[PDB]
Amino acid sequence: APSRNGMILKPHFHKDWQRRVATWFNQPARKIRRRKARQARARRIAPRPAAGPIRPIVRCPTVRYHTKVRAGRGFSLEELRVAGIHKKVARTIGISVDPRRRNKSTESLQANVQRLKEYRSKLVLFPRKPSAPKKGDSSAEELKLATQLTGPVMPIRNVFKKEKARVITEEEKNFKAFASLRMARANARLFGIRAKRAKEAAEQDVEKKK
Amino acid sequence: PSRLRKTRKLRGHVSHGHGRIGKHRKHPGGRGNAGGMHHHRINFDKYHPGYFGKVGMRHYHLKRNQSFCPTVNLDKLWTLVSEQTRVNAAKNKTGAAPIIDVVRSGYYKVLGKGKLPKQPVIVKAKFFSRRAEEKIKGVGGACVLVA
Amino acid sequence: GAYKYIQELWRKKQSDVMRFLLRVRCWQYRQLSALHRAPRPTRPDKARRLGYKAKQGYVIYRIRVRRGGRKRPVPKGATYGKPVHHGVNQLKFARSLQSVAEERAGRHCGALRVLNSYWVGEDSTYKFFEVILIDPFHKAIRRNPDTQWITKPVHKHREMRGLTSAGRKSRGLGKGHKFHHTIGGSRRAAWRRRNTLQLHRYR
Amino acid sequence: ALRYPMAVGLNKGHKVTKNVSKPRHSRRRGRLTKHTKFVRDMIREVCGFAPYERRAMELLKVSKDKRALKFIKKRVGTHIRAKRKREELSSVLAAMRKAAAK
RNA sequence: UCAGUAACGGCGAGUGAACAGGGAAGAGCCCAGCGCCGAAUCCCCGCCCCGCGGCGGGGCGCGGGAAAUGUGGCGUACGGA
RNA sequence: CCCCGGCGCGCCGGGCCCGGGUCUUCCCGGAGUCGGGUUGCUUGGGAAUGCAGCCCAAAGCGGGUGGUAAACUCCAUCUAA
RNA sequence: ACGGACCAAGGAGUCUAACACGUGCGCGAGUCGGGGGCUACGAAAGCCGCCGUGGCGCAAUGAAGGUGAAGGCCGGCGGCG
Ligand SMILES: [Mg+2]
Ligand SMILES: [Mg+2]
Ligand SMILES: [Mg+2]
Ligand SMILES: [Mg+2]
Ligand SMILES: [Mg+2]
Ligand SMILES: [Mg+2]
Ligand SMILES: [Mg+2]
Ligand SMILES: [Mg+2]
Ligand SMILES: [Mg+2]
Ligand SMILES: [Mg+2]
Ligand SMILES: [Mg+2]
Ligand SMILES: [Mg+2]
Ligand SMILES: [Mg+2]
Ligand SMILES: [Mg+2]
Ligand SMILES: [Mg+2]
Ligand SMILES: [Mg+2]
Ligand SMILES: [Mg+2]
Ligand SMILES: [Mg+2]
Ligand SMILES: [Mg+2]
Ligand SMILES: [Mg+2]
Ligand SMILES: [Mg+2]
Ligand SMILES: [Mg+2]
Ligand SMILES: [Mg+2]
Ligand SMILES: [Mg+2]
Repeated sequence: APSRNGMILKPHFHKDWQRRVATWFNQPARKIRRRKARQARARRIAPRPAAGPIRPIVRCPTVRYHTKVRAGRGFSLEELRVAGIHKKVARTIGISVDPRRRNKSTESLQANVQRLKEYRSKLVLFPRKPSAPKKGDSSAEELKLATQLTGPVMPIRNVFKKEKARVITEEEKNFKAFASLRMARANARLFGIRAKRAKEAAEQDVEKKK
Repeated sequence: PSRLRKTRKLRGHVSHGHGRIGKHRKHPGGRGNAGGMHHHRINFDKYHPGYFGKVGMRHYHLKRNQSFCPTVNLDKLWTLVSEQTRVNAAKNKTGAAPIIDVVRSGYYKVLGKGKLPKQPVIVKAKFFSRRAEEKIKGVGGACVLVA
Repeated sequence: GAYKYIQELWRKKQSDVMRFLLRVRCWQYRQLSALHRAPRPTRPDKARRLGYKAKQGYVIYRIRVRRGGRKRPVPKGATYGKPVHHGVNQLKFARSLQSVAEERAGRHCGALRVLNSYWVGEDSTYKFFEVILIDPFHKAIRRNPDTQWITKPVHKHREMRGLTSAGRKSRGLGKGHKFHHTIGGSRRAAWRRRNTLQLHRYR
Repeated sequence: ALRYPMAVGLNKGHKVTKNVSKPRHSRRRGRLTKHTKFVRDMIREVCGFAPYERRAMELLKVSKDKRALKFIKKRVGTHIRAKRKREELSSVLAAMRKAAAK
C-alpha cells in the first residue's frame, strides 16, 4: 500500500526470476581464460600483429555520432581496387576486406586508400620458403628486425583542425544565424505545398487565357 | 550489518513492532499499485496527479539519436577553449577573434543564459538561440553555422 | 537449358497442361500409402536446386499429409480453464504441413538424413510432398567433400529440430526489424537473455 | 551573400564530394534478358492463360477496364500488381487484334 | 549501455524490445541455374605393389553397375565466362 | 626412467599443369513461393511483429523493406522462397 | 474465554531488487570504471585516460512541429507630434 509521498514503482519480479539469476562469480576466471587465449594466439601467429588484420576508417552513422570515426569491418572493394591490392590477396597479408561496404564520397575513399598505402609501406613480408626469396619479399636485413605489434594496427584517432584566430569580417558580423535557421526550416516545410499552389495558379491563369 | 538493525532490539517484545491489534498480516490493501482508482485514490490523487489517462501523440519506432542535441549556455562558452586562448585574445591588439567550435566540445545548440566577457569571438555551431546570437553579436562576435 | 523451361512451365499451374498433370498425378498418389519410396524425383529441376544430385545415396520419398488445421485433442471439447483457452476448432499448428511431411519421412528412415522437400500435389484432403534424403554412409557421399558435412552427428534428424528449409520457416528467424523475437538464435534464446537477471559481483 | 552548411533546410547536411562508381551487380536482379524472355514467351505458347486471366480479358474486350482492374486486384491482391497484369493482358489483346488484321 | 525507455495494456494491474555507441571474438564460403568441355564423374568386384586397430594410395582387368530424367571440372551476384 | 603428442628436415610414387591488368563479345539466378483476403495463435509491434491453416495467386528496369490504412510520385537500401 | 503435564535441543522481519529521506566519507560542475583491458594469501590488490562509450548531474517547456532562461543611461539620426 502506498504510504505518504513517494514514487510509484513497478518492479519486474512477477515471474520465477530466481530460476534465471545469472551470477558473475566466474568473472575473474573468464578474464584469465580470455587473457590466456590472447597470449596463446599471439604466440601462434607471431610475428603477425596480435590485434589482427588492419581495419579501415569509417564514420559512425546518425547525427549523434557522425562527428566520430572508428575502425570499420573491412576495406571496401573500391578502396582495395584503387590501392591496387587484389581482394583475395588482401587477407593473406593481414588486410581485412568488407565486400558489403560502399563508398559514397571520395574523401572517405581516399582516406582509406592512403591508409592501405601506409600499411603496405610498413609491411615486412617473409618469403614463403625462407631460403628462396621472391619478388615482393622484404630484404633479409629488415626481416631480422621484424617484431610482433601490440595494440590495433595504426590506431584510428579523431584529429581536429585547429583554426587560428582571425579578424572578424563585416560579412560574418552581418550574418543572421537564427533568422537563417528559422527561414530554412520554413522553406523546407512549405516547399511541397508552395509548388502545388504555384502549379494550380499556372493552370488557373492558363484556363482564362485560352 | 544485521547487528545494527531493529530486529536485534525487538527481541522479547511479542509483536515485533507491528502492534497487538492490527498485527502484521500478509497483504492488506492489495499488492503493488492496486486500488489506485479505489481505496487508494487519495494517495494517488494527492501525490501523483496526472497518473491516470492518456495525453498526446504516439510515436512508433522512436530513435533517440535523431533528436540528439546537447546544449551549452553562453556563460560556459569560454570553458571549451584553453585559458591562454582567452587571455591572449583579450590582450592582443590586431583584433583577431578566436574560434570556439562547440561541436568539437560535444554540443550542437548554443543557448543564451549568461553574459559574455567583453571580448570578440567566432562561434561555430549547428544551432543558436535568438538571444545567444544577440549576446554573441553584442561583444563583437560572429555566429557560424556548421552541419 | 531444359531445366529453365521446366521451371517456367511449373510456374503455370493453372494452364491446361499443368492442371491435367497435377490432377491425374494427385489421383495416382492417392491410391498409394502415406509413405512411399519414389524411384526418381518427379520434379528433377526443383529437386536439384534444393540440393538433390543424381547419384547413389540420394533417395526420394513421397509423403501424404492430411490438410487442415489442428483440433485440440481434449475429450468432448472440454479444456477446463479460463475462456481464453476454450478453443477447440480453428486452432492452427505452429509448423507447416511440408515440415510435418519431412518429419514423417525422417522418423521412418532413421538411418537416412533428410535434406529438403518440395510440393508435388494436393487435393481437398491431402498434400503431397517429396522428401530428399541422403544415406550418410554410402561412399559416394562420404568421399565427396561437398557432402561430407551432412554425415556429421550434429546433423542427425534435421527435420525434427527445425533445421531444414521447411522446418526453419516456423522459427521466426531472419535479419532486421521483423524478427526481434529470435535475436540470439531462437525464441527461447531471446527469452532467456531478456528474462535473466544479471547480478554482477559489484552492483 | 554569406551562406553556411546547415543541419536543417532543403540543402541540409555535411558537404562531401560524391564519388560515382559502377552500381553493385546485385542491383540488376530481375532485369529481363533476351534469352529469359524467349523462354517465357515459349511457355506461354505451350501453356496458355489461366482462367482468371481469360475472364479478365473478356472484360477488357468490352472495354470494362474499371471492372477488369477490380477483378484482377481481387485475384492477385494489390493495386500495383493488378495494374501490371491489366496492362499485360491489354497488350495480349491488342496483339491479337493486330494478328487478326494481318 | 540504450532502458523500465519507444510501445503494449478492463491504457488498470501489469508488460516491454530494437538501432546507434563501447567492448569479447572475428572467417568466410558452396550449389542449382545460365554455359563450355567426347561423362571429362562416381560406386563395387577380381589380381599385383605399399599400408594395414581410422580400410586407404598406386597399377592392371573388351570386369559389373550408377549416371544424358545430368556426374565431374570452370563459375555464383563481391559479378562471371 | 617409460609412453603419447606436437613442430621441423629429406627420399619414393602420384595429382596440378595453374596467374594479373586493359580492351572485345557474351551470360546472369531458387513458384502453390512471394503477395493478397480471412481465421487462430503470438509479439512492445499499435488499420495487424512473427507463425500457421484455408481461399486467391504473381512479376521481371521485377521483387522485398523504408514502424499509420490508401492512390500518385520521387528517392534510399537489399536481393527471398 | 482459548493454548500450556513435565525436561532438553531446534524454532519466526531475512536476502535480492527498486525508491525516498536522514547520516558518514571522497571528489566537486562534475563525478563514477561497475563492462573490458594491462600487469599460498590472490577470485585479491594495483593500473588504464585517445578505454568516460555510458549513467546521473549541468535546462526547461510543449501533444507536437519547435522554441529554450536581466537591463538602463549618454550621444546621433528617421518617423509621429
Ligand atoms: Mg502502513
Ligand atoms: Mg513496549
Ligand atoms: Mg513499527
Ligand atoms: Mg500478534
Ligand atoms: Mg492494520
Ligand atoms: Mg481493527
Ligand atoms: Mg508487510
Ligand atoms: Mg505455441
Ligand atoms: Mg552447428
Ligand atoms: Mg513465408
Ligand atoms: Mg535512464
Ligand atoms: Mg509476456
Ligand atoms: Mg549495436
Ligand atoms: Mg576486440
Ligand atoms: Mg550448373
Ligand atoms: Mg550475397
Ligand atoms: Mg537465395
Ligand atoms: Mg496459445
Ligand atoms: Mg500476448
Ligand atoms: Mg508512412
Ligand atoms: Mg479462539
Ligand atoms: Mg489443553
Ligand atoms: Mg546522502
Ligand atoms: Mg583463492
